[PDB]
Amino acid sequence: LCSLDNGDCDQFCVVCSCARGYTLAKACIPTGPYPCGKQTLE
Amino acid sequence: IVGGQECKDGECPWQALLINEENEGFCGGTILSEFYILTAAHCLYQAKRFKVRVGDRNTEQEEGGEAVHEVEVVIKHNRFTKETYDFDIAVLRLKTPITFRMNVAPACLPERDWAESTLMTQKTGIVSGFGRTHEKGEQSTRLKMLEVPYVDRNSCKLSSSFIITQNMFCAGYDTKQEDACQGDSGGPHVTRFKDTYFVTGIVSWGEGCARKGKYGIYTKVTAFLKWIDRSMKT
Ligand SMILES: O=C(CN1C[C@H](NC(=O)c2ccc(Cl)s2)[C@@H](F)C1)Nc1ccc(-n2ccccc2=O)cc1F
Ligand SMILES: [Ca+2]
Ligand SMILES: [Cl-]
Ligand SMILES: [Cl-]
Ligand code: NA
Ligand code: NA
Ligand code: NA
Repeated sequence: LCSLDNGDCDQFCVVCSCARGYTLAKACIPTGPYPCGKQTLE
Repeated sequence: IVGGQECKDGECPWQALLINEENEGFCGGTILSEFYILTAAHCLYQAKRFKVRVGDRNTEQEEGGEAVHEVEVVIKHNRFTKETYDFDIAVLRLKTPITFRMNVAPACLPERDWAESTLMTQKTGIVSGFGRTHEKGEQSTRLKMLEVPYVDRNSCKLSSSFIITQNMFCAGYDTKQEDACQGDSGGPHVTRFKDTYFVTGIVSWGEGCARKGKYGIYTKVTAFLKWIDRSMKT
């Protein structure tokens, strides 16, 4: 159940999903320098 | 934005600003992708023609990373009307793609069912924009952000002179003097879930700004995930 701890998924939920600009490692890993929804660093 | 604070470098990188024929901001938007900006349908009525500025944090200084984009296509929800302010959503397709960089990056679109149970149940979200810093005051020259609590729909309906629809949600404070304001409309409301920010709202309307016993009203992005997906594929 995603009912508890999101099924451990870092993002979408068992089966995990990630938003565009990420791949499923559970965790989600950026595929580029500016993945969605992350504050940018210099 | 009334109250809140300034966005630092990289902190609100999904903010877009719609600029009118005077090169002045009049509404916000949310970067969704290289070619798409999310905004409020009601904003489309409020300029003769407009363009999109990304990467700006100070409208009085030209800073590294600012860029201007023209709009190729406007997709306005057919059901929007000023009679109700319901369906207050539009998507802009840009002529040229945005280059992501410091201060320019998309907000994530959540998946629907997951979003309702997981995002809409969080305590707070973040709203941002270049709007007025007081109800009767001037637009901010600096990009601001504000943490706003999700507000119970029933308390919100009780407080409101107008109908709150299923395509809206309420956020902000009963009496604390912090809220979005004129000029912030169309801009992002994002909710953080485990290190990632997802777009959950579009700044839509309010009875004044930061009024006692009134809240801010946002277009409920989860109500339109399919609509947004279809618009971005058109
Ligand atoms: O017209 C105004 C003018 N306001 C807008 C400005 N406030 C804001 O834009 C916001 C405050 C908080 C948020 Cl979120 S957005 C304020 F400075 C003056 N507010 C408003 C009030 C009610 C509605 N409304 C709501 C439902 C049905 C009809 C209708 O007109 C729309 C509106 F735009
Ligand atoms: Ca600037
Ligand atoms: Cl409704
Ligand atoms: Cl008003
Ligand atoms: Na800060
Ligand atoms: Na809640
Ligand atoms: Na209030």
